[PDB]
Amino acid sequence: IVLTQSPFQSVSPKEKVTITCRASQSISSNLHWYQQKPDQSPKLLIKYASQSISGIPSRFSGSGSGTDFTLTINSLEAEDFGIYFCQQTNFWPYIFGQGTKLEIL
Amino acid sequence: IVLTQSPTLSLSPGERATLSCRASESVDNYGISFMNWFQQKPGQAPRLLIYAASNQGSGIPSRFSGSGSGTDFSLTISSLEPEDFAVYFCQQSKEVPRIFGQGTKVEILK
Amino acid sequence: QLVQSGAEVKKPGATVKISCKVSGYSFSNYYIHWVKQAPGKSLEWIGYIDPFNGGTSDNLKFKGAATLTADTSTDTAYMELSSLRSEDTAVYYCARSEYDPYYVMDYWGQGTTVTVSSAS
Amino acid sequence: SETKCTLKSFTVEKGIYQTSNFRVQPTESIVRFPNITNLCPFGEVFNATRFASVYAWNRKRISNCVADYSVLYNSASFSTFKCYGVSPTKLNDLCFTNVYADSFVIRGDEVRQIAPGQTGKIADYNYKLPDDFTGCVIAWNSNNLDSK
Amino acid sequence: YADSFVIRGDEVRQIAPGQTGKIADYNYKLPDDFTGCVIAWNSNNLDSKVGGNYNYLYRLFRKSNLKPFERDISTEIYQAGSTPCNGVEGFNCYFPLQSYGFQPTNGVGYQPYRVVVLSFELLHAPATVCGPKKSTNLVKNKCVNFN
Amino acid sequence: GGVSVITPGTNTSNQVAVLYQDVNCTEVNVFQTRAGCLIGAEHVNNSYECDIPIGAGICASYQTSQ
Amino acid sequence: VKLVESGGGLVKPGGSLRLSCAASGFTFTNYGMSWVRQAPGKRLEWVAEISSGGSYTYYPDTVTGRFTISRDNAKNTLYLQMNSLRAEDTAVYYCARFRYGGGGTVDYWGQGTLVTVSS
Repeated sequence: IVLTQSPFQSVSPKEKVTITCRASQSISSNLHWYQQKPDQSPKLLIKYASQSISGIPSRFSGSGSGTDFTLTINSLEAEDFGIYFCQQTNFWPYIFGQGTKLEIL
Repeated sequence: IVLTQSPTLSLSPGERATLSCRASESVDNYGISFMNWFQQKPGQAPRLLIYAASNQGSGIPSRFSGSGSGTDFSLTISSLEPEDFAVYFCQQSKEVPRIFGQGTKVEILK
Repeated sequence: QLVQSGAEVKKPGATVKISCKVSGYSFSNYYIHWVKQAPGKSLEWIGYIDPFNGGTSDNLKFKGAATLTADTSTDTAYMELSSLRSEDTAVYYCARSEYDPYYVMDYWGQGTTVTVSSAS
Repeated sequence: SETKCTLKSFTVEKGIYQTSNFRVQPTESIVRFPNITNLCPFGEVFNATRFASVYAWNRKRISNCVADYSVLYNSASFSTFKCYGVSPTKLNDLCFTNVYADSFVIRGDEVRQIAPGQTGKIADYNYKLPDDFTGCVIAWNSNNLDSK
Repeated sequence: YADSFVIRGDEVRQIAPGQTGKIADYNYKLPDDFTGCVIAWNSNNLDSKVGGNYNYLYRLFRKSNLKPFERDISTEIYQAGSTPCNGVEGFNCYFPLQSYGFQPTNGVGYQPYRVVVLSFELLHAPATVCGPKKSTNLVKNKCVNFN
Repeated sequence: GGVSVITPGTNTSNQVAVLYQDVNCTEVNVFQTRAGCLIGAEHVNNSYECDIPIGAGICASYQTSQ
Repeated sequence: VKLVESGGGLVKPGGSLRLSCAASGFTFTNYGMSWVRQAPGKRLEWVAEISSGGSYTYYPDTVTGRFTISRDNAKNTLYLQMNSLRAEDTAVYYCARFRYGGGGTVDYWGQGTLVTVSS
């Protein structure tokens, strides 16, 4: 159930920047995504990879096919980016991927 | 020290009996392992029932049950038999002369 | 909202216990998830604890001797760390969880470092 | 001095005397207990093609059959694998004299009803678990095979 | 040495050298090699009362068997369960000491018994304590019994 | 291995040699004898009249400093 | 296991009478014996209880029956003596056997015996 989504980010802001959840051969429809800030207890952004929880600006969407999932951060600025971790819930040890340390010009 | 019992209650088979053992003064005791139950049938001298289930539980149908707290111990029965009714007595214990229940007689109709 | 203990440091081979009281929701209604993040490293799920009935489910990728004890009346989730190791020197976060197989985690504790040192 | 103590005299006469006995001492103590669990095909029960309905769950007693959760940890194919009382490695190592296995099919939301001291439609009439439970409950998604 | 303590009449049998009992295992231990006399007398008339005071106590649970002639006064809750007691009574946690319960009309087997344990060093120790043994004038230069 | 102490008279010397019966020196001035491993004694090629009987044709004497 | 009694008796009020209760199937010393009197159509009254080692001779608080209870271990017979006999004093008398200490300490019964205090 190992995940290897996206080492980090380096791109001009305001763009539709995708982070690509690289899931293991086993497929799981369910997932989650969380936003981490430096030395800040992170918070889950994308619930079930498709539904929005209350309190998230719609800047980053989660669209994926089968095992693969992409969290396309649409029009992200220099105010929001931090680390963004993926989460897998189907396999017993609910492993977390390396995660993306978003960085931008 | 002084105890009272419900004036009367009359019941029917299948019914779940609870009689009010009304205890003046203290509620139970520091031990919390006190109080007793008794049944006097005609021509049959009374008999132990359950004394907080401290010991000797075997010998009594488990349909007999109950508990106690405060100034009123909770009587319990289930599926009573029309020949099994008799006055139930809840003798006091550990404080002053024990004394005994006023006495309530079940009177099934029919 | 969740509240953990302060930041702590301890020597190897000792036994330590951290806590995380729950406020604004019933302890039984929501499960508690314990997640350990090494500094500048990926999040690792050490174990998940069921609040209503004490549960000891732990990740088998590594063993940190993380015993989990839950009492419904206390409303506090307890995680015990023993045989402290370099992996154990990481921020530890309690986390609000669904009471269902989705297991989404979104509400956390402050995060507590448990530093491992030759001398505490 | 050992020679003096054996003689019981401080003065020692010239000669060779055996005053002590030397035995190699064990570096460590190794402890193995008499096997009590027995043996069985644990994997086959998980691999069984069909599982009984929850209303009339099949009961199979895990007695005189091996207790092995090491394979279960390696497979990691179970949606929920809660364990109770002790750490998962510690129960795996301990021999169990008698274990009880109940097999049933329920929805993922319905699995919560089958939990210690849990009240639900599936917990009140389908099946019930005691409030104090030391047993481990294993649940895995079966959408690929059960659903049609 | 005078050792004063409370035990039920059946329990008195448990407290003996070379004798194993629940009372011997936790609250009080008597040495197997111990030399002396243990005296027990019924206290139903005085110790047992309508009041039934619970001041007398015994240790229901001890983490290890008591060493001979050793005293444990710890009141810490015993952690039988995996969950920690935390110094308070809890599920799977049992208090180490159980208060003694006695009855005024208790049967001889159940009667409370006062028990005193006596230990004597005897030989190889200066005689601080002596039997009445009225002393007789010492005799010297003759073969005579001496004490 | 039984420990046998080869000791000259205490007034003559306090030096002692330890012999372990039927064991190699590794189990415990290095010599190996049929009786067992010998410690505290240095092997000499030259043959001398027996002073103390170690056994197996081997004997111990105090000789040069001695 | 078996408790025997005296039968009923007639005494003029003001006198005394000695009453008996043979005990069998158990050692008299092992289990204590007590006297309970129930007035007809009235609740039972517990006059006193006796300690196994020696007679407790307990007396009730407030109003006192004044009945004296004595136990002879060799006889195995429970003895009750009643003084200042009165019509109010008259009640069915049952001797009862104690058990090991606990909540109530009494199980077996003598079937009970009448009292006639009369001219």
